Amino acid sequence: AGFIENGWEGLIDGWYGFRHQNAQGEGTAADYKSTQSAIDQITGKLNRLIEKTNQQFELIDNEFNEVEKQIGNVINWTRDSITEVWSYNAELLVAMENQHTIDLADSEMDKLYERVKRQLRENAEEDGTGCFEIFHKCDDDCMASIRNNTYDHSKYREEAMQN
Amino acid sequence: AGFIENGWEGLIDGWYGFRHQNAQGEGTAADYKSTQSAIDQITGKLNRLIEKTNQQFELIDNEFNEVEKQIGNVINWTRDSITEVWSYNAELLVAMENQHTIDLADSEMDKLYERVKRQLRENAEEDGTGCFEIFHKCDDDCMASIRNNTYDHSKYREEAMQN
Amino acid sequence: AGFIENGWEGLIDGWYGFRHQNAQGEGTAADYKSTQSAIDQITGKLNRLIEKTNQQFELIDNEFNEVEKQIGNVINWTRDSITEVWSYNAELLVAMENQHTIDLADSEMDKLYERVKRQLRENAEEDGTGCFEIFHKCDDDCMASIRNNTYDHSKYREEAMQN
Amino acid sequence: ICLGHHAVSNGTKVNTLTERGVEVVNATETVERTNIPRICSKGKRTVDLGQCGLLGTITGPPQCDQFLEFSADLIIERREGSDVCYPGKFVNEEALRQILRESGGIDKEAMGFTYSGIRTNGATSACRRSGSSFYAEMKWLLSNTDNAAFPQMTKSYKNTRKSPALIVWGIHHSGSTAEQTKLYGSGNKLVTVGSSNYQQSFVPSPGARPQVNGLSGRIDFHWLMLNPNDTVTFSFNGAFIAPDRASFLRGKSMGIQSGVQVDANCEGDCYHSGGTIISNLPFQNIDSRAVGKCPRYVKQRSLLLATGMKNVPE
Amino acid sequence: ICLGHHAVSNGTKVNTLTERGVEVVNATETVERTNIPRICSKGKRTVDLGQCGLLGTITGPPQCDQFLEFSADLIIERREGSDVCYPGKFVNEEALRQILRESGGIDKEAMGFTYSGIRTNGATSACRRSGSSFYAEMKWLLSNTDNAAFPQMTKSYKNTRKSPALIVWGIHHSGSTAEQTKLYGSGNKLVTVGSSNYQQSFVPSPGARPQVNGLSGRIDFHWLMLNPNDTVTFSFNGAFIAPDRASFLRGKSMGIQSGVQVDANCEGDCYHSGGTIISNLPFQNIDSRAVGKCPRYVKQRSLLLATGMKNVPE
Amino acid sequence: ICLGHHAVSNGTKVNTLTERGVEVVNATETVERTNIPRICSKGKRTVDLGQCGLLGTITGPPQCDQFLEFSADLIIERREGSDVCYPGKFVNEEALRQILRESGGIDKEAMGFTYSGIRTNGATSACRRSGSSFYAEMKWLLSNTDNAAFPQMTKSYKNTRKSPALIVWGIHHSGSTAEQTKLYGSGNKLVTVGSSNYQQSFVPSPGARPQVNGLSGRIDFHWLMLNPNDTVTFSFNGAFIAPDRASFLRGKSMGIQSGVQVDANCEGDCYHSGGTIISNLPFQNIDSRAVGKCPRYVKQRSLLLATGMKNVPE
Ligand SMILES: *[C@@H]1O[C@H](CO)[C@@H](O)[C@H](O)[C@H]1NC(C)=O
Ligand SMILES: *[C@@H]1O[C@H](CO)[C@@H](O)[C@H](O)[C@H]1NC(C)=O
Ligand SMILES: *[C@@H]1O[C@H](CO)[C@@H](O)[C@H](O)[C@H]1NC(C)=O
Ligand SMILES: *[C@@H]1O[C@H](CO)[C@@H](O)[C@H](O)[C@H]1NC(C)=O
Ligand SMILES: *[C@@H]1O[C@H](CO)[C@@H](O)[C@H](O)[C@H]1NC(C)=O
Ligand SMILES: *[C@@H]1O[C@H](CO)[C@@H](O)[C@H](O)[C@H]1NC(C)=O
Ligand SMILES: *[C@@H]1O[C@H](CO)[C@@H](O)[C@H](O)[C@H]1NC(C)=O
Ligand SMILES: *[C@@H]1O[C@H](CO)[C@@H](O)[C@H](O)[C@H]1NC(C)=O
Ligand SMILES: *[C@@H]1O[C@H](CO)[C@@H](O)[C@H](O)[C@H]1NC(C)=O
Repeated sequence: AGFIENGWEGLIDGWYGFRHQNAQGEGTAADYKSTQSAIDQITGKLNRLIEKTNQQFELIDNEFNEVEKQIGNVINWTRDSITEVWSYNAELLVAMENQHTIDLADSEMDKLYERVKRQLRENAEEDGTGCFEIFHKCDDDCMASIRNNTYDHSKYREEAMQN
Repeated sequence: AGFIENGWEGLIDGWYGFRHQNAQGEGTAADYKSTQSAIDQITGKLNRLIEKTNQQFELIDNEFNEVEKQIGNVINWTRDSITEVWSYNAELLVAMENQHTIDLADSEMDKLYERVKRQLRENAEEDGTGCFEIFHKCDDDCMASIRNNTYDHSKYREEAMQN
Repeated sequence: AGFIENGWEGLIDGWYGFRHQNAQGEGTAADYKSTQSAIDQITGKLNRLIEKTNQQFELIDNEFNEVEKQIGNVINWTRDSITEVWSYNAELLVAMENQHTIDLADSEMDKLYERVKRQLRENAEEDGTGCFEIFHKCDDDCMASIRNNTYDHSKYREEAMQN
Repeated sequence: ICLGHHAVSNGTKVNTLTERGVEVVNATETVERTNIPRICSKGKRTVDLGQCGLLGTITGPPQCDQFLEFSADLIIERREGSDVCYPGKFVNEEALRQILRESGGIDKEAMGFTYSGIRTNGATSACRRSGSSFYAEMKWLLSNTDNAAFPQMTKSYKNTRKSPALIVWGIHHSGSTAEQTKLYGSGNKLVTVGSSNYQQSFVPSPGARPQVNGLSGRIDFHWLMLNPNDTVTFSFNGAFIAPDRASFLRGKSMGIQSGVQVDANCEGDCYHSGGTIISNLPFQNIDSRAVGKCPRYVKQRSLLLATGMKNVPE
Repeated sequence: ICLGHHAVSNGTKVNTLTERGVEVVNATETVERTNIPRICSKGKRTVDLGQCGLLGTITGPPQCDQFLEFSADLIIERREGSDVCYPGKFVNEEALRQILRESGGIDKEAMGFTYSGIRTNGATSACRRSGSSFYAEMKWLLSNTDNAAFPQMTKSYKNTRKSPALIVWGIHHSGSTAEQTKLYGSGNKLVTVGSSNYQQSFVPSPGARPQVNGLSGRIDFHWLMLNPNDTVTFSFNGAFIAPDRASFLRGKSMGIQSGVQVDANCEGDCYHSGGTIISNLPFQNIDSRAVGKCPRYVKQRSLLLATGMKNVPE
Repeated sequence: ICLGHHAVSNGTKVNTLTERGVEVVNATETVERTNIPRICSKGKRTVDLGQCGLLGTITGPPQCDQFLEFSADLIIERREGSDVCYPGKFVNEEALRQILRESGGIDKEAMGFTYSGIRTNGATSACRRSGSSFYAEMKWLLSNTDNAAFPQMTKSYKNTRKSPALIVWGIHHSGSTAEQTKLYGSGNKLVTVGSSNYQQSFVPSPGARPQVNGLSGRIDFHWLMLNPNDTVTFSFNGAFIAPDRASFLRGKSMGIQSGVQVDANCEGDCYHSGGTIISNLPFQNIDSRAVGKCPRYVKQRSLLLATGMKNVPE
């Protein structure tokens, strides 16, 4: 949410996509290779956090016949301490993972932006709101070439440099 | 502390500010909307860390009449273990939070820099030390327009492109 | 591993280096001041993690003559709980530190890239794969000047702007 | 051309290091709250003790007649269970319970104690079978006839097996000294037990207690764990409940206390008194005293983990 | 035009994942070290026991005459407190202390024990009131006249209330067997106690002890917790200190041990023997044994958290 | 001109928050697995008890004759150690062991107990020295001649030193009541001990036990910790093993149990039964019961920390 003042609620096909507007018409198509990268990383986080322990813990209390009061107070004291430790670890873990997730998605967006920028060396100029100004009407074949990273950086240059 | 080889000790009005130098005179004015962003995030960190627990812990020791030696050694063993856990958690928490705070401020500075850069499309060029070279004497009305993000990116273009 | 589709296995002299190719010949020389920065930060991580505790823990068990079964089950229960806490802390610590290490090295590479980019204002243009296109044959004295950050940003300008 | 990211009209608020209430596209729960109100025992040898108390399986009251040599991976104690028919209790009872919960079941072996000069068929109406009976694994030693004395006796058992043997005996405390004389004769009675790890005699103590099952006498149950080839000896002169069979631990198991039904249709490794916790989440807010292989208990009922990007709608 | 950030001449060094000693603009402390040397009791029902020991509030020595039915949210034990006037001690004393600390106070009820055939007014000079007295909640049962025997007695108390009752009795150990005969007659004495959870008799034991308050005899204090509608019975023949009133827990409270004064001007939920810890910081380096609602104790005396940016001056 | 980073043909896979198996240039281990199979005692006063049991150093069986006043920073218990020569055991033995492990050694002082009217030279063949002896720090009190009675005795010891004194006495349980009469006379015997923190008498208990070292009698060892200027008294009439010397803790030490040799060539602060853990790593996967100053035990055998950048080769 940097220079992109908002998101596209109509982009139901992916996480990151393109929305062009030349003289031929309109177009909005998701970028699968960045969406799949962020999705892969979130999937990895879920694989590391959704975890099963192989450590078995046994009963040291008794709900039906209460144990000695002193040893029961030691047991309750220890259990409460461990509960505090795990509540802290859980809260901190969730907060940190969420921070890194948000920053990760933002980073993916920015790196995609600068990639498309480096594809258009001097034939385009940054507008300041996440869009690129082309100084020559790029048709839809040129659009598809921009998407799959095949647009030629010099076979459209001179024409745009004049403009 | 990237390309800005040092900071401004005279900037007492905010965290991030502008310092221009055209023919009209001097000027140093803080940028409130980024300073308030970093301040808001640090404030959030303090709100999450300054925290009160609702878990009450009772006495399982006795300072006036020492308890049984064995149960006292178990109690001391457990308390020392928990103390080690919380000292580790405290040190790691402080270190990580400090790292993220420093990187956060640096990130805010960089994003502000690239924002001002995107405001000046071709009418200015990067100098290499965090400053921008304008190829046309921009007066103080143009300076205030640069600050509040209203400077026109094309109604000063041709003149600067000639230079 | 962004726009640099791979790394240089032949760069045995440092972590980050230059590889130029003008008409005079070839050249690959490590950049000591960024390699030393990343090395210094990793060294700091190792200094903080390689750590010795001054907390002595005593025996509360007995391997030769087993203690009372109930107090032994409480002791084993507590020890297993603490072991789980420290295994979790160790796994999470290693994973987080590795993430920050990788992102740190990548960040150093990117910042170096943008530094060299800001040295070459308009006399060069980004190619899109981590390389810079010079529009005037820069000799090896100019190369060494590019490395130690002394290349003049305007005493080669006009010639390259024509091209 | 413009490039951007997706968004939704209604996202999920989460918490970070910085804020509390950040809208994200998608989020998932990390703290388990859904509980199955059954004991999921699919694929495990399960023994529901019911009216039999866990310790009773060693002594053998009528409600434990079918649990004298049980074998289990999962042992379930019930609230209606009872270790005794004649009123009494165990010394170090909870340690013995924790031993028997992870025992994997018990295997009995006759200790081969033979008697000459005393009676051996003490019974009572509280331990009801056909008529009046007693603990199936114990023997109530008394005197010959109309009172008379109890001769100083010494019986020895040697553990010939490679695993520790559970030995349990009992000291009878009658309702009066007159009844103690009637059963075993007058004079101070003394019961001494020794081995290699053990060294503790007991003394009876007659007196009036509150009537439990219409009876004022109490039976103290005691136990030690003999080591292989180690020998235990009893030197007794009355007020003694002799062990007839010793116990041996079968292997390994888990013990739980619950009040819900057994279900062989679901599988679970985390149990509590209210059922089974089946989850892949790392944390749970159901029962802090859950046992088995559980997610770690936390006090927070919900901790949402972000699975999507920041949500910024128009 | 140039854009940058602020800086200061003197910043604060902090520690990160990478370095140790990084200058930042501003930093705040996370480990609490400031302690208030008082017991902050503003808004809490506080009972400072002073010279009365916590357990004494159940038995009632002269120093606990004004604490027999106290009511508190916060209970403070003092070093000068004493549970006894006649020299003796409690069995399972620390468990009873921990029970009474969170009891919220105690409410006494007459158990209604009446006697025929014995004396009931035993006193001593160590429990001084007007003249020589005894524990206010107990009764020192003796024999009728010049020695003589103590008849075998059986007294029963049934808890008619919906909360567990605290029952405390005492076994007297005189300085000699001759004094034991003088008080209760010759022969072996035996005190049996039973209920539904309980099953334990006691035997006296005369002999010479070191003189505490000029007295060589000792009084063993014992206690059990009766359940509602459950009945307890005592079968005794001498050397017995009978309970006159039973105790009931009022509600909930907290117990601390301290040596500093009470202050109703400050409020605090974290207490230690040296005062009150009032802080919002998550950690503290004052007392690892602090109780209540405290920041977690850590060994580091200071951990500076960065609240400002990196400081890079000219 | 192009700028980039280094790479290698074969890197090391590590785990992150996101992936499991990421190749990096260089990585180092954080979990220690290398163990030294020796007790590294370089620079420490070490006492290897060998055949002497730790508790024996207080009572003094023949195997502990050279450990009666030891002084150590590190105390090593061995599996072949024994606290006794005459068969018996300690009450609260593990607490006393934990006390003696961190004691720094012991310093003995004669308690100055003198006797008139009894014999004092009881011996046995199990405590073999020149001929038949006994515990060096204890005295076996018996009757004068052919049986006869044991007069009611009262001996007092006052701790005149500024540190707590360890007092240990013994109650003899013979193989029969006839042997108990032969040693100390007929009638009920009673041993009473009291101080300021203490209050507990003992009663003997003759009977047949399994023969350990060809002997059926047992000796119960008991101990209390007197405070400075506090006085302890014993009131005994037989079956009593009197203390001749009291013990005082020297300072501070550490106690370990091991079966490996002592090595004064390596230094270590983390010990377990299999040797010494010498490491700078924060974690270890060797022994969860290691003691001293150790890396924290974890269940993972390896956790690789990245020390290099991401490895992306051609
Ligand atoms: C420990 O806590 C449980 C509830 O978690 C409670 O039932 C029990 O009484 C407590 N133990 C003691 C000794 O009060
Ligand atoms: C436990 O530690 C406290 C001090 O924190 C000490 O006073 C006490 O003696 C220790 N317990 C034992 C059994 O030594
Ligand atoms: C505790 O665990 C150890 C092994 O770590 C085992 O030898 C011991 O028997 C256990 N304690 C009990 C009471 O079973
Ligand atoms: C949203 O998160 C849930 C978590 O259970 C997941 O199952 C689902 O696939 C996610 N949806 C998308 C579109 O990623
Ligand atoms: C046990 O005793 C038998 C017979 O005396 C002997 O053969 C065997 O080796 C012994 N084993 C152990 C473990 O003591
Ligand atoms: C510096 O930090 C302290 C922390 O207590 C805070 O109160 C203060 O407002 C901060 N100062 C600035 C200028 O942010
Ligand atoms: C207690 O006993 C009374 C009278 O016998 C009876 O009315 C009441 O229901 C009982 N309540 C409980 C909880 O036992
Ligand atoms: C690789 O890591 C090890 C860790 O022990 C270190 O000793 C070594 O110097 C490192 N190598 C390089 C080239 O950094
Ligand atoms: C111990 O007693 C001696 C002699 O009665 C006395 O001088 C000394 O002050 C006392 N010290 C303590 C700590 O009780």
